[PDB]
Amino acid sequence: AVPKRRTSKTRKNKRRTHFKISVPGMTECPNCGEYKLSHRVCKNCGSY
Amino acid sequence: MFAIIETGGKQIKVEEGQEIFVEKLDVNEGDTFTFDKVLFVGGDSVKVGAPTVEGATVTATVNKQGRGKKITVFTYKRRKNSKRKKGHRQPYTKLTIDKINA
Amino acid sequence: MEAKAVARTIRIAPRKVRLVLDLIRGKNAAEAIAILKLTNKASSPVIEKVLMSALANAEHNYDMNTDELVVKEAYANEGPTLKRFRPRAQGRASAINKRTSHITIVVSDGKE
Amino acid sequence: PRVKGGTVTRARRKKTIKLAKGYFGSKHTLYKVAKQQVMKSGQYAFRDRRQRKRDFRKLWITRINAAARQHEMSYSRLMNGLKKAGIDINRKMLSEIAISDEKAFAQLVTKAKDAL
Amino acid sequence: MKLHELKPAEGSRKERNRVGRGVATGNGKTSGRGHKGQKARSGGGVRPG
Amino acid sequence: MQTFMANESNIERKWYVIDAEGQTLGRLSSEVASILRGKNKVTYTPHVDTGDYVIVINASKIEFTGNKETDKVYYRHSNHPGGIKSITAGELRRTNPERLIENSIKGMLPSTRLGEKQGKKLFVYGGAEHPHAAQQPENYELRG
RNA sequence: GUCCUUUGGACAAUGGUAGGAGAGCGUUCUAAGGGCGUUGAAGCAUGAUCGUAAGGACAUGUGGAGCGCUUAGAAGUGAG
RNA sequence: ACCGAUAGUGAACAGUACCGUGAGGGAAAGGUGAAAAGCACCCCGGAAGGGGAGUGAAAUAGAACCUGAAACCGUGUGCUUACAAGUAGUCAGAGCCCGUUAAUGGGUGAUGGCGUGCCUUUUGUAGAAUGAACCGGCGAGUUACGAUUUGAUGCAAGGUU
Repeated sequence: AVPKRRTSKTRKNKRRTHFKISVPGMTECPNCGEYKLSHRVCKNCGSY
Repeated sequence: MFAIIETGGKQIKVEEGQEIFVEKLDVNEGDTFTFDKVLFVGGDSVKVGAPTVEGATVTATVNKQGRGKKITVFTYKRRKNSKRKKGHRQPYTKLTIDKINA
Repeated sequence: MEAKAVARTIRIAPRKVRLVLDLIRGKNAAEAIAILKLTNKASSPVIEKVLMSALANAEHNYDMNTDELVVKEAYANEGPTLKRFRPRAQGRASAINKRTSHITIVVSDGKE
Repeated sequence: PRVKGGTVTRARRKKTIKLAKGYFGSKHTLYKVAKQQVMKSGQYAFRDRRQRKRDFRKLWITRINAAARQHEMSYSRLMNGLKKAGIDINRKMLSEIAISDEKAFAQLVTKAKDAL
Repeated sequence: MKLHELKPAEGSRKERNRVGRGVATGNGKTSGRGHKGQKARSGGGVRPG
Repeated sequence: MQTFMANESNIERKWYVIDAEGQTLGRLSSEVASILRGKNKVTYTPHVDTGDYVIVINASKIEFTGNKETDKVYYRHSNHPGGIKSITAGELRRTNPERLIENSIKGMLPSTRLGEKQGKKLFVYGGAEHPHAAQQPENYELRG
């Protein structure tokens, strides 16, 4: 119910290994455009 | 080609033209020290000195009388309030071999 | 040649800004601007304004190009913290920290 | 007059923190834990300066014993034979010769052997 | 005698003992008193006689 | 003076063949463990791996003394409640005798990571036939 | 320490809690004498230096006006 | 031979903010520069903030303004790490990277040996007995008057106000 010892820098930064943001897609927009959220309805600088 | 000499309280394997470090000798820098106690001669003809080789001198030239790397001696006892701290540097003499005799 | 920009006292917790700065680091500028428009995070617009300010410095202050530019450095530093309190149940209080950050990027040329 | 507890405290604490350099995590950064590790390691070094002597003697004896079984003899019997021949050479010396010049070591083995 | 170089007679002044100032002095932690009881206490001891 | 060979680094490992027919398990085991360990080389240092490869091929003419066959149970636990298993010496020698020999070699080696590596220089075969002719293996005879 | 005392050749000795005895290291302030400092004081940071210990220097960077040493004296004189 | 901003008055800017029905209790908080010359102007921006340029001996002296330690949080990089069992050090020791108060040089470290923190209290504590989250400051044999016993110094059948 309470932590028995404190958490160290090594252990806390190991736990944060997967606490990441996913890279958004990076596909070329097909009709016209540039790299984007893949297979999107992409309108940002494009016409998907 | 190599010889065994007994100097200080220790024994050292030596060859013509190498540098050695021994316990302090009474000599000054520049001088030539000569070792008596030779135990083994590893040449083309091998001489074994079970006591001594009876002859067998090794010549060397003194250079750099010096005092060694410093170590801190520290000891303590746990729940007793006693600890001791002191420093030590050990003296040495530096030599280069020129002669191995027999 | 390098150019930079800084944003000081951005009232967002640095641990949250750093999570979006890891997507644009070491990328070239157009790539980075495009990435900062598709990720939905509260700090994306602020970071994107600092990147435009840095890009603008590199072509007015040092009068060089803008397509041959790469994000050399991006980091967040801590600012000063504001101290607050919530009231909790048994008539007793607890602390709230309102953390801030300092934002820097540097856009580089790859050369002198 | 009044003294302040000024610049002396940091100097004394900073010596210990520098002397804890290379330790793991808090061990090389925080004074109370660094002080404990730096006094613990000083007591290790005393014990281990004593232990080097016996560790190298153990290694020399085992290498001479390896060299002795090659010439069909045991370490204990060899050293006894050398004592009876009077040979004054040393465990460390006996290993260094047995590694560099096997032909000098073989003559020692024969004299140690017919001394018996 | 000059006023910048002056010394007392040999053996005429000593320094005072200062207890409670670490362990190498010999009378740190308990400061000469031992461990417990009435004579380890501040203002303690007993009346003469 | 430090005049002392230690740096075994860049050693030369060889390849050996011992046969198990009509030997005692423990005595063969201890001599082989010594060879794998490197205790027989005038150049020996405990922190680097000297020592060399040993091939045991008959592993079926192993000899026990006394009533070892029915006694000498082997045990293992699976960390699952009540999960103790067992097998007696004779039927372990009768099915998978290679395990019988290599277990008792590896129990005679240090349990460090270097020691568990030195146990990987061991190859055991039931029957007098092995595949290692490209290594050019030499016969070694138990010098008890 | 010991004693022939050539204080060196030896005869030695040298684990330690309550606790007794001795000798020292640093801090702030005062007197006297000599010093240093915008061509850069104190403080801060780094170094592979010195002393038997507490501790002392010097070089470099930062800092921008004060501060050492020698002999003596007096204490709000040392923290895990 | 008093203190120098946790000191010295509670109070260097207050019997105030605040707390209490009331009697009453009671803080934290000094420092740009010699002189405001306290940043005209352009660029990004809604702004804040920044980049140049300028003033200055000096703007990492820009008002959160003398210096600016540590805990704590980051960015980069030389060596090392995904078969491994641990008070994390010490002694030995390859391989790789360096070059100093140049000296029996520095950084990191495959692999081997040995090794149950500190303080307090106890016959006896790794203890599953106490205490400490970490770092910084502050925090405990003193003075006055008497008495006894040592050391020093002057005079001595006297010595001292």
